[PDB]
Amino acid sequence: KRKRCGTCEPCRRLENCGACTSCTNRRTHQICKLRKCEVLKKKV
DNA sequence: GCCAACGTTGGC
DNA sequence: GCCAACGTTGGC
Ligand SMILES: [Zn+2]
Ligand SMILES: [Zn+2]
Repeated sequence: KRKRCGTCEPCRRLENCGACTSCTNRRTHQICKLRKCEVLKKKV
């Protein structure tokens, strides 16, 4: 697993949105879509 | 042991 | 080609 960059706009966000697939569907095991690190959205 | 969330992949 | 679902790690 890679680590989030910590400094992109999504990484800086503190709150989960509550409304995306991640936030409403905890079965996904994903971070809030608005918080997903821009670096991690690119495949290795 | 809990909890958050990354990597993979099957289903579309 | 995308992404929801699952298995898994890794910080604590
Ligand atoms: Zn969200
Ligand atoms: Zn980031």
